[PDB]
Amino acid sequence: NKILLVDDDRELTSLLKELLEMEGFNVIVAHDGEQALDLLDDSIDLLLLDVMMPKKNGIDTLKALRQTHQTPVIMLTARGSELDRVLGLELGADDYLPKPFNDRELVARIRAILRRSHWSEQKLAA
Ligand SMILES: [Mg+2]
Repeated sequence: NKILLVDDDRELTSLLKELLEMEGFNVIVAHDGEQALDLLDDSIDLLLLDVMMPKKNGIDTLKALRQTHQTPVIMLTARGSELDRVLGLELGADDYLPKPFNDRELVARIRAILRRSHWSEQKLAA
């Protein structure tokens, strides 16, 4: 499974890339919304997307990517109010996990959405 990490915090993306690779995932990193849209293609199984970023924020990235891709999206951001969470989900995100986050919960939420993608793939092939 291929994950596209989108966050301007280079310290967080390096830490998360290492954590997720250790959990068996293939991770590619984007540091803004424009780079994310450049790297988003059919090979991506899931996006981890931040909100507050320079050039193009996560909400605008989500709106743009949803015009062409149905790729699973988990918002992963310091914008964790109940409002922020509802907004993200309604704009097209599958899940919303505020920062600070628990490593194990992040990995389990990634695995839960990719398990649903696998169920859909099995059904589609049949
Ligand atoms: Mg942030």
